Amino acid sequence: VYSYTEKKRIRKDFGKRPQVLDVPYLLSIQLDSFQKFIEQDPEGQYGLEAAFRSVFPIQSYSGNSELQYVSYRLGEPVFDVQECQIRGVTYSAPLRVKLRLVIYEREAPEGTVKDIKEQEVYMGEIPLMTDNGTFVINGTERVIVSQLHRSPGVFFDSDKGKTHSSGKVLYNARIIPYRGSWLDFEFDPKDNLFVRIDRRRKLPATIILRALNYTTEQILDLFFEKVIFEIRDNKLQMELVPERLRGETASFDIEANGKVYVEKGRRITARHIRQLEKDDVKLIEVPVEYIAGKVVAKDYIDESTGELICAANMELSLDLLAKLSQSGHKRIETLFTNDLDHGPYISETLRVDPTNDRLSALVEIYRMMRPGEPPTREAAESLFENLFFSEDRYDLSAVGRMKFNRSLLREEIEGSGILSKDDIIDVMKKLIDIRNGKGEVDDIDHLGNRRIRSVGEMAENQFRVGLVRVERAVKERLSLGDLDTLMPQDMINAKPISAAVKEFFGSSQLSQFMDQNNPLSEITHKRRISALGPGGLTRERAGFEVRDVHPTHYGRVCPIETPEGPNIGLINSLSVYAQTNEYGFLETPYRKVTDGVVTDEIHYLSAIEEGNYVIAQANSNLDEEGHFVEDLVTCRSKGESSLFSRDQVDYMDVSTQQVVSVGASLIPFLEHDDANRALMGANMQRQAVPTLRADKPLVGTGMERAVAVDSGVTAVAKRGGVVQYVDASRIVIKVNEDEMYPGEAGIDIYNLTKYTRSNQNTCINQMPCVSLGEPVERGDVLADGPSTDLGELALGQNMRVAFMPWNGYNFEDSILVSERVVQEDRFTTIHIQELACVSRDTKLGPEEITADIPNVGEAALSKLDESGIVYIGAEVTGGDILVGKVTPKVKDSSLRVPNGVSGTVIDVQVFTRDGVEKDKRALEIEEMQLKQAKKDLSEELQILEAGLFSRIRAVLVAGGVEAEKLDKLPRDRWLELGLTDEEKQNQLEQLAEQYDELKHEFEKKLEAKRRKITQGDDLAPGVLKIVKVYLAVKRRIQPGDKMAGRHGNKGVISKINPIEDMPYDENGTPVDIVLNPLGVPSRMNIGQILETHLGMAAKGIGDKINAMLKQQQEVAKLREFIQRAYDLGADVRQKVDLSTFSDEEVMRLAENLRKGMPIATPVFDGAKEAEIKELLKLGDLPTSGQIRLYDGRTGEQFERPVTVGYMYMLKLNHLVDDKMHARSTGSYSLVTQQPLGGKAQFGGQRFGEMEVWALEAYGAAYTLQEMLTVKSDDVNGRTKMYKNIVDGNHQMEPGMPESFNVLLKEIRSLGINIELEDE
Amino acid sequence: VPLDGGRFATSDLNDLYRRVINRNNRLKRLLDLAAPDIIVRNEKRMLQEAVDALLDNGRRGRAITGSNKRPLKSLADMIKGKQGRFRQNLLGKRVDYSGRSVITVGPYLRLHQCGLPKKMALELFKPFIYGKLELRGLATTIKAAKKMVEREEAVVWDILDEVIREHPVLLNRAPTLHRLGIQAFEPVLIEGKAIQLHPLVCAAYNADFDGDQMAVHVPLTLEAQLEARALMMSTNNILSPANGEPIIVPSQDVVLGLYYMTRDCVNAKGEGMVLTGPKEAERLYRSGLASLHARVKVRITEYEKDANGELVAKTSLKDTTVGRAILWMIVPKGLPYSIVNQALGKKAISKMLNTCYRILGLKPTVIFADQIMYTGFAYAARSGASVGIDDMVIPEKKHEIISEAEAEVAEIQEQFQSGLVTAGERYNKVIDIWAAANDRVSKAMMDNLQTETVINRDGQEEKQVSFNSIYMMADSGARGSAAQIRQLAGMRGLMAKPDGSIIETPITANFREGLNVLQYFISTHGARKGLADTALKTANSGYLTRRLVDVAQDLVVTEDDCGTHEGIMMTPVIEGGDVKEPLRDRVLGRVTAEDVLKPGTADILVPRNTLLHEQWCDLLEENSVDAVKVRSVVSCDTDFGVCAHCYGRDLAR
DNA sequence: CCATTCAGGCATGGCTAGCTGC
DNA sequence: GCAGCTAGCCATGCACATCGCCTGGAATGG
RNA sequence: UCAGGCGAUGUUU
Ligand SMILES: [Mg+2]
Ligand SMILES: [Zn+2]
Repeated sequence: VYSYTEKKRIRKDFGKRPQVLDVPYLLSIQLDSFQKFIEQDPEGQYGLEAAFRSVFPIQSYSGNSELQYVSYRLGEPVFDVQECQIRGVTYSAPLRVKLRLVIYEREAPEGTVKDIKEQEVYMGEIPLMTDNGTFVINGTERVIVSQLHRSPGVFFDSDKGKTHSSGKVLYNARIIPYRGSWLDFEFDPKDNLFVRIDRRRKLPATIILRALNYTTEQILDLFFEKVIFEIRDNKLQMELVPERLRGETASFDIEANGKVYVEKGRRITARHIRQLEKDDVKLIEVPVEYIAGKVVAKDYIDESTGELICAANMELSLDLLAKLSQSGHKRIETLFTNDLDHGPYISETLRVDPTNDRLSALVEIYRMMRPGEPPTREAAESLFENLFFSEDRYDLSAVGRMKFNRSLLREEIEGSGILSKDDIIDVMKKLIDIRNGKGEVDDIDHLGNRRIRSVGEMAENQFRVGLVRVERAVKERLSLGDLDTLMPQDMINAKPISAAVKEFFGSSQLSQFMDQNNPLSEITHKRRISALGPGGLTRERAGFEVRDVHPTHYGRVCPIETPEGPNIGLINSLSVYAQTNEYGFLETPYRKVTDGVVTDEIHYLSAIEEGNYVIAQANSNLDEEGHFVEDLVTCRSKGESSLFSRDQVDYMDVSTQQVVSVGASLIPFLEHDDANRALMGANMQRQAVPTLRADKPLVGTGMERAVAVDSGVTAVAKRGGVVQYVDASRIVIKVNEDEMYPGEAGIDIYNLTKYTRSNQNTCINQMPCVSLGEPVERGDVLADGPSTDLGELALGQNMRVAFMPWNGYNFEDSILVSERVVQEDRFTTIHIQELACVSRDTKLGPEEITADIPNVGEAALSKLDESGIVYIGAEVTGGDILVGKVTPKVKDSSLRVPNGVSGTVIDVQVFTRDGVEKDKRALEIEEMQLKQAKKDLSEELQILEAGLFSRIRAVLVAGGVEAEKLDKLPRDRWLELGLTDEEKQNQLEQLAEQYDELKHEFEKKLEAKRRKITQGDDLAPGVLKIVKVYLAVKRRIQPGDKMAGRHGNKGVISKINPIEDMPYDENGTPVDIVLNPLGVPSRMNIGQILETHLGMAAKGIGDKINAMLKQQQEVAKLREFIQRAYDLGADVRQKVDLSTFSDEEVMRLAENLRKGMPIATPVFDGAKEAEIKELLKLGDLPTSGQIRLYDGRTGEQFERPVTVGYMYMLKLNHLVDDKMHARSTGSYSLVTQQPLGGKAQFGGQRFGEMEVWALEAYGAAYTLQEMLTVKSDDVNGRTKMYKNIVDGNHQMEPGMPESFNVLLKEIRSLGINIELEDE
Repeated sequence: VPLDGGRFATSDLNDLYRRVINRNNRLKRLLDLAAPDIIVRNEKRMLQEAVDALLDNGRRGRAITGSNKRPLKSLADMIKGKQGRFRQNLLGKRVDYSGRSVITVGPYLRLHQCGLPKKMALELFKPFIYGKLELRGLATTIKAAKKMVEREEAVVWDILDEVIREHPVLLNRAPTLHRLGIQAFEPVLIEGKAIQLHPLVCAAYNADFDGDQMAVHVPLTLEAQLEARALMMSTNNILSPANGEPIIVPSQDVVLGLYYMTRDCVNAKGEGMVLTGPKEAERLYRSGLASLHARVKVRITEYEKDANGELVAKTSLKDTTVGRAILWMIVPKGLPYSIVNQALGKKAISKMLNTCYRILGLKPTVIFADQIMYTGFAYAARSGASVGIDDMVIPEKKHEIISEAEAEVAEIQEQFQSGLVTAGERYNKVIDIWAAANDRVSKAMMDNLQTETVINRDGQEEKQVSFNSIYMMADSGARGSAAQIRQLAGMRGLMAKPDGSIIETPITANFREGLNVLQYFISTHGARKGLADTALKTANSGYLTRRLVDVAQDLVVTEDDCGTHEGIMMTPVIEGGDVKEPLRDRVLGRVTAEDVLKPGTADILVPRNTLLHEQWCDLLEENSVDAVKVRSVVSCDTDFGVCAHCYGRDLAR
């Protein structure tokens, strides 16, 4: 069953895989994040609340003065979106906060004195997000891309390779918190463990170990393990955990119970160990020599005199043996070693150690941290205490703690945001363990470790920075506070907060200027994911690795959409279904698998979580009951695909689309092209331009509807109802009572943004697409936006194209385009430009805008009103004047049309700082807008009241109905009409109260709006008035504007042929565009050909219908035919029972098909050859999809059957008239007498180093000599050249380059002395 | 710099001097009141730090930032670096009298002229126009004339034509690699706003028409006009100074055209008949009484120059194809015939042009090039080679092969499951089996395409080379290769892995059938790897080129003949496999050192100071020479230069 | 507003301080 | 040994040509 | 008129 609106033009659909989970909303990221940033949420948890509860309360310098938080609130904008764009001021909202300073009494515990409640102090405004995820900073429409960066936590990296070419590998580990200073551990090739802090220098990790108040023996006991010798009469009985010696050979003799097990040269074996552990004696014989190869563990001292026997970290020797024997300490502690299991790494670093106490430790620490200073003891103390334990200067996220503990195989997921001795030690242990070859390194690339922030995060972090900036001065004044005779707002300052937030939004590597020329482009450039920006990495410091697509991007980050060029693999687009996890990772949907049945229970999964399970691939048949049709099946487990049994599966794909982005999932037949051209086509499609008309691309992919809805550039009705008033400006809908509120029941109005300006100078516009008096369903399209049609996205147009070489005019990739096209205006497109002309009052006097101008043409003046600014509607070209601006001297500074840009002035705007004469045209415009807005709100209230009285009538029908006294006496006199006191009468009173309230609020809004328009708004300092104009060019297509298909097949239209000349079919129709066959078999984008075929199939169905209908045939034929046309196909999920429509309900479907029969195609599930074939066979066109043609030139027959069909081509926006540019003699740069650079500035080209090489390569000498001096540098010679030219004498004279003169002067400025000899 | 309002974007230079002066003055002040030594020392320290910064920021510890975060730009900055003076305003700089726009095709020009847009020309030549104006007195003073041009009145266009008529321009394309990247042309005035460039020189510029932009300059001095017309007009670069081969080699469309215009069918209209003259041959083809191509006997006439530079006529019958004759009609007088008798592939026509040049000078070769182009486009369009899905023929036995390989892989899997083998050699077995299967597939498809054509002959049946469009476009040499058409028809087989090693389960499906997801997913990073590598490769190459030019810059052929007796012994090179470079091409163009003798001893063949051109090289190949001691620049005995006779033929001439 | 102020690269090479001979 | 070796530290270097757009020195007595 | 910052465009083979 379909909606009535859908019934306007149903779309045929191929495709087998039944879609179970529908498409989700496409702005989840933006809207959810921001909605989360702003909300009255309790219990902290990620809001303004969070930042506040972090920073507050501020306690005095024990002056009993506590500044506590209470509550916050955001008011309402002084302006709204429309007027905001119109003026240019930001779109923000007041920030009002409840604070409270309390004071206890001195001299005692917390004996209060007084509090004060500066209710909702103002602290500067923050911006807001439109319901399209766009911000508006300064009249602009900017967007914050979401950033991707390394999760906080800890990592364990190889650093393979470059390790001194010794073939050995190193191992480092990094702790990286969410806000603070980093921490790093790494080994040197001599097996020495070092720490560094923020990449300054290197120190031995034992330094920090000792720094955390530990002793040598504490540390050693904690890391290494104990091995005991026991002195006896002889044989020095040792304690032996058997497995201890599982790896390394024992060179001496080993017996038990007298029975020898091992001798010299006897490597210990598994059976050795087993029989030994069966024996289990740990006080056993040892020689003396072996023991000498050990290191003492503890510190022994003399029996009585207690003098130092031997410090720890000391190897055994004869004298030590002797001095311990004379002691006879029956205990000998030592540290086991095993090169294959257990290294002395720590103890060797201990050897390396310079210092031996907490104190000198911290000393060395500071001495590396800040170079060159006598360190005060407590100073360095507080410093180090301030690195890793500041609740403020250092912080892991909760996210940090989680990923951390998880990586450490801990048990819980909460606790300190800061470190601990236990934590750091455990880290080091993990490091050691990997060094021992157990425990794996972890690849960065794995998206289980990249994380996606968003606007919420960004603003939050920045705002917190602001608060901790203010708190300094806060506590300053507080600690120096007076006696209760102050106020909070006295103490606070919105200046820094607003400064920070403005700086962020208006200037950031993230917050970029939103491309808007195309609905798909908007919705893309909102979902983009970048790894650049603050807290990230740079466009040059990344290699293959982070760019390459790790095998876990799957279904989360589109593989095939990315801007080629400088930065690739950095500008990932977020996939279709991808969702932001609770924490910030990227989770994706999957279908739950029971024993043998595919439940339609969706279920989201993270990255690492996917690693455990095994997943079935989407294209896999099944028997209607969750039963896989086979029993072996392809699946993927861990970056590895394979084929498995049936019971092994865990989860199944959702839909065969989930691996691509909207930036690509429109490309029909993607599954055939190579990735290269897929990418190029995706981006080009992003760069389309809105035509003057949309035309429903014949070969679509069912996502069109979704994108059109989800973008903000089309009007979706918020409630079902009936059409009541259509009008090119507005749409007015009566609601259906079942979905209606009792009070202010009323109706709805939608205004429509008419002809206006993008950020790319394209013509954003809206149109109605419904006739008067028609049903509409809750959530449907009413206003097709730019490049939209009946509710589906439509960028270019479809054109009858034919692959065949032609007389060279398609040599490399050059499209050839018939005149039928440019006649019928099916690439014409609108452009708007905004031209400003400010006016100031500066030195030597003020500027003025009089209509009088010295030394001009009255002819030119003719197009000016007496007030100075041109009328609304002239047709101006280059050189014409738009505004007369004069300078006290007096000299012209009038604004003129840029060169060679025709058009028409559609609208005027004027601004003037207050306190200045509002001149004539300004007054006229002001009064005009006044009448407009008055009419506007008046009509609002008028037709609103009309509906409200109609509802009154609806009510009076029941109960005390009075038809006569109803339809005759004035409808306002309906207070005292006969009816009971039912809640119906109560609701009558409700209607009346809302009547009076509409009246009053209408009044106040009128007044306020009047004052808004009345005031003279602000400006920059040092300016009087500003004059904005809008032109409107009507660009046609003409030789040299890049057109392109949806498969990377670029092209540059090159000749406009007359209708005669295009090849024609046997039946008469010409063919519009001619491409070049030779373009296919290299750029292996074979898809476009299939596209073309399926197209022709569609248009064949079309012509068949159009004939049938022009025949005025009866409807039964149409039902039969269209029904067949949909019912074809092997197997689909489409199912249209045309036998269930009204005769009106069909003829309209016909008349909307007669241009063609749209066809859908899921990305990796679309049609196949035989299917297309049989469709054509339903048509009356030959299976081969090729025709014999004829040449208009000769009327003869081309020799081989060639390919015609319909391709859907696009007009990009690289327009020749903006590329073309030239210069004869313009200005000259000021520091060096050289020509400027650019088109905007009337500059000239850049004859570059390689060109100079070129000229030297030829024998050319004079040419290069010229193009280095005469054309460029010397003032003198340059002018003299010009003169000699005009006097017709081609000859130069050299001079010497001023630039070189400058080089000399600069060097001479340096201590050098460069000169010039003279022979 | 006064920006908007009475403010000024600060210059690091101004800031630095200002800092230094503050510091110096505070110090000098302190040298009036004899503050303690710790003070005066910290002060002097500040100052020394300042001057250090001013000269060379950064070089001494943390660079002092400026406005927001930036290492503010010092004097050493203003000299060195990729934006300093040497590389920003001295080597190459900006230039007046110039324009830039988009290029296009326009195949109706003789290659000594490229189009040029009218607006653009008018704006380029404003001076000259003024000049001719107030010569012919249609105007009086400059100001008036400027207003005239503004008006764009009638007479102006005629005058602009007048100043165009003979004055070349230079065209350029951005990533200018080699000497060709700048050439000259003569304008022809055109409507529209694009530059029409002759389709041959696209190959030289390495510039397709997918939106690339080119720039134009104009010479002013009379010297420069002569320079252009004598050394930069495309009618003198038909031979790349890179190597001897030509560079005006025609390309994709035209080569397809010729290849179709000359290839034998086996039984078509107009067969076995005989024709007196290529004239009536063309007459037939336009009449439609005979194939464009069908075996046929004709009379043809040719001219040699075996005499002392004088032509000799002769004529005969030949067995050939109509189209082939029609092609013959164009070729200038002095050429053999069998040259244009075979299929005329890319290399074929290339060599053809080459020999034409190196027998008949220059002018005939240029005019011959242009005629090649015209006729090529004509008959190409006439043919209408088109791609269509049906062309890409899926093989038959493909399914069989792939299933066989499947089974054998499974058997290897069982073998390892029985623990006989180890993962390494197992991996290896598998890669090899898939390789072999791939080979079999490729054989099959290429067979089917190349030979499929099998039709009767007025006899019974007979096979022949095919007319399948895609195979045609391949065999010509226009586009693609076995590799690419293989990825179309047969399985594209194996792909790499992020490590750089290879997968263990190749792609099993070509492009005519669609890929399933996971395959395409892999192919993604497969491509992206190179797609991103290309940038690094670009940069690294460019750095190489720069370094080369800056070290071999000052070598110039100043003297004439050092008159010496050194040399080196060139021999053809072999790698124990086959010869990989024949002595002919390694020696061709260089100059003898010691007079070569016949293998018959004491039978001196070539004087010791000659230059080897084609005839002498062929005499070498006659007498089956071994090796030659030959002059070489590495050993010339010049001073600050290199004598000509030690350098050899100027390739490109 | 006018006077005075202030946190991921990679390759190569060239050197400097140890390391350690025979 | 003082001669030679070797490890670590830091200087040096990393295509070309466009085209938009925007955004900027600011702070602090008085 | 200066430096940045952003994207984008081309150099596919
Ligand atoms: Mg290009
Ligand atoms: Zn020489």
